[PDB]
Amino acid sequence: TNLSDIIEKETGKQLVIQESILMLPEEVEEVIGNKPESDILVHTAYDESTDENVMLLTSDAPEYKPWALVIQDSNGENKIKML
Amino acid sequence: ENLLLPDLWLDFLQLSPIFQRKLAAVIACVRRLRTQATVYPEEDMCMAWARFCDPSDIKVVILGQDPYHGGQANGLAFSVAYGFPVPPSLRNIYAELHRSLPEFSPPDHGCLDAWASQGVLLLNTILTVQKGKPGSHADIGWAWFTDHVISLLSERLKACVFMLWGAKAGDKASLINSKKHLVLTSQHPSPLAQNSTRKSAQQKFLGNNHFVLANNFLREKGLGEIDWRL
Repeated sequence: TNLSDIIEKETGKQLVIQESILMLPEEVEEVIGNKPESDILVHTAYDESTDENVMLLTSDAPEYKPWALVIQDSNGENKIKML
Repeated sequence: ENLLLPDLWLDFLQLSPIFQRKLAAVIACVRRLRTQATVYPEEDMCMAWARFCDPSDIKVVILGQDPYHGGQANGLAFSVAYGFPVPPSLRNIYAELHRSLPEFSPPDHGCLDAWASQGVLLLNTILTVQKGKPGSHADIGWAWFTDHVISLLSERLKACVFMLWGAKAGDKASLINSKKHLVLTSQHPSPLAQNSTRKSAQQKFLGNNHFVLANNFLREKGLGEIDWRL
């Protein structure tokens, strides 16, 4: 399942992944409130129509197993959804 | 056999025949992989980070992970090629710059060439990626080479700033001489980290003062400071 497809699957918006940032379980847990079992790729796209950052958290390559979805407000606030 | 590096970089790295064989091997590995899929960036661009100044004139080292995987990579860390949107982390880098430098105004592009020519090394630890596959080339041999560049930069430069953003970049602090050099750390500029709790292992990126602290160190060390404006 393409990473692009997941975002549109989950949100209905057609966004291109602009970056995929690797993070360790501890720094992710600081944000999410849940600790991933290993490293996490933070696939993120800006939605300019809403001025929000859309973040798909996935396991590292080559699996890219979906873990969580975060949408960040124009005001800095996070909407978190475990996948 | 082309090692892709500029002569200045070859002269700087003093690569032994052994290390030359190592570099050629990864380069060769990637040529193999390209016959099988699209790989970013182009081979004549994968070493673009080295073509902007004399390596002995490097003043600031900024580590990325691997290149952008959607066609936007230009052979520098964080920068994107002309016409692509400024990515989230870079947008956040521009915010910290705007917050800390009265004379910086975020540009509408993601070309970091003006930094690079001043001796800011924008170095991804992994220099290639397969289209649409972040991390795909993580274990092909790039890490020995960029670890080696990091180590030689530390060894050979009298004084240099290293900006290590996030825990993964932080692992490279073991290669760097913290006595000679200023090692600057914080969370990654990724939008995610912004909502991390108050008591985090690392400080927020927005507020790290990294770009001002770099120029303070450079100034005290009697070196040219970076004009961060783009």
